[PDB]
Amino acid sequence: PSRVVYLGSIPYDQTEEQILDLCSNVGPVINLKMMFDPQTGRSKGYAFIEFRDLESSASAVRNLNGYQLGSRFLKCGYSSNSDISGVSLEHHHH
Repeated sequence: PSRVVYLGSIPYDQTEEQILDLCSNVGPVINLKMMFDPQTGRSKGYAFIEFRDLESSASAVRNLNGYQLGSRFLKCGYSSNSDISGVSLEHHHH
């Protein structure tokens, strides 16, 4: 486990604020990394979310995985990273 989770299969128009609001139902979020196209504002379909504690990140993996958001079923797993700084490395191997 990690306090950081990966969240994937996110509908592209969902904003950082909407993903933050979603994740808040799990627990407090201390960091959130997403990517958006500078011309369209559309995201790339994923986020890394760092929670305040491991109970919360466990709950994220259990309860955000399979969560229906719009027409999509989200995927959620633990990040291989213990902190938010290295997550870009991880994602560019997928």
